[PDB]
Amino acid sequence: GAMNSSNYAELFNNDIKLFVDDTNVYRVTVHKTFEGNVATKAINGCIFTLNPKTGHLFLKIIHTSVWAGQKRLSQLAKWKTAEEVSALVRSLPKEEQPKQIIVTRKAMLDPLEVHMLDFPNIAIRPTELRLPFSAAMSIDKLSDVVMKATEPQMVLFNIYDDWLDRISSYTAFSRLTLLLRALKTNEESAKMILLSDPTITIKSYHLWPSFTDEQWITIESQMRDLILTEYGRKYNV
Amino acid sequence: MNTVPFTSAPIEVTIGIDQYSFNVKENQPFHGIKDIPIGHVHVIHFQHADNSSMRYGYWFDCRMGNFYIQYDPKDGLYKMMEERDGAKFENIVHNFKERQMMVSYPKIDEDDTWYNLTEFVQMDKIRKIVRKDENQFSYVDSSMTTVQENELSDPAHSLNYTVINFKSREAIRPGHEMEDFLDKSYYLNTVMLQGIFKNSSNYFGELQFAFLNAMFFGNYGSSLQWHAMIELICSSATVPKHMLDKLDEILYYQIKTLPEQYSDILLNERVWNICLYSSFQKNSLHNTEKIMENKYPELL
Repeated sequence: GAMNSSNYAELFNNDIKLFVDDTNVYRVTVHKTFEGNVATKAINGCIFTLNPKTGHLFLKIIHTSVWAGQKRLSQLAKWKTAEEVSALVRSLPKEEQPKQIIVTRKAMLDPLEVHMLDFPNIAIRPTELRLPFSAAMSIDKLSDVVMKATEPQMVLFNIYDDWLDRISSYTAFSRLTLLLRALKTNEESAKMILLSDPTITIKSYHLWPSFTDEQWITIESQMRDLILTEYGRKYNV
Repeated sequence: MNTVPFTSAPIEVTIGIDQYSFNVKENQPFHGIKDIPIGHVHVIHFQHADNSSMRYGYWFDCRMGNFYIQYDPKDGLYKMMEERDGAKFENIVHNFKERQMMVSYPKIDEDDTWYNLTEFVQMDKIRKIVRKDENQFSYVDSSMTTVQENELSDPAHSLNYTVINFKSREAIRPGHEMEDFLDKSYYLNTVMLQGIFKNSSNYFGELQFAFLNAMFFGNYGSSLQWHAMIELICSSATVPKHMLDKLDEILYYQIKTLPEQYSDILLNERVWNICLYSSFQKNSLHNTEKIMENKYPELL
């Protein structure tokens, strides 16, 4: 059933699984019309499909042309997500296909289940975790490839860079969710922390800076500080 | 007008005949039910005074044979049997009538209730849902499970209702996933009506039979089937106009007849709120919506 704090190590076992987050699939700016009404303009979006054990990210870019002439776009966006995830699974060799797909929002359950009817042995699960994957578009290189796309496109990343050479996938996932939670709660400050020292760079083939183990401890501590402060503000405590 | 005689009544039992019911005392001189209207299926059903569990009974049509009831002390229930000797049967019935040992099927002349509940129900279709081909009549009880329930365990004792499942390859055309899931018209009209049931009359007959088994026996899988068949219609944007009008009449008489005190278990809040207020056909069931709102406004 649902994935929660009690079965958390299951994420890092040897059964292939994918998280699917649809929060950046349908993106709009809201604006006034000449007549003083309100309208939306869509911008490019993305499906965030992530293997938490390996770091492999299947970033399907959703180009605004997908929405042309369609109605009820928020509803369509769930079914388009499900269509693309199903297409991705079919594209993978059998021994690479997932045994479970965990959706970060419960509204994705029925759309994905219906699209995956051909795969009765792949479990579709919700989660009780509040995962911060909506902040994927705060990663500069991911945002850049989405905004520049002129057509539908799939781009493959490793969201852990080379971290798995030094740390386990439990620790890498914890670092990722801390970084993303920080970026989601105060993007300006989070990004300041990650680049303040101009001597630490991002490799061309990476997403995050090349921190030493000791610098990651400093970084991680600065992110936890940022999150707690923000929290006392949000709630006045 | 036909008759179902009883050999005897050795145990205290509440006896139902269609929507009517009578209490019989242990070893009371009761010898059957007369004046049963010809032209309809009927159900004769039982609840023992000492075990209010296991309601059970028999669907039958007097045009198909001469049937009677006899208690079996080994299996502990009232059984329906066919009498093949026509002159023996006539002679048994005439004696019991002369001795006035039979209750009369108590139909009010104005009253179309049973016709309205069984309009599309045929014995030949009942006998395909309830498989026991050596009898012309069909036994049902509180505990019998459906084929679909079994899939999720004795097959000979199953209710072989037509399996409906909204998240199934049968319900969902490849490439039309969102379309078919949100608008079930292709599943209703092509898969079920054209393909399986052949016409809307057979569809309504099974829906009405499922309702009656839920009401008379508390059969839970039957209640599931009844709601599923309602939901499949209400969740279709494209339904023939004659079907929607007939559906509204069918449900109206089912809701009218339901015991007021059983609405808690026999009516599914989600299906009814969805069907009357959210679905495509939310505005197509005026009579059903009015009786539901005046009789069960809590549920909604």
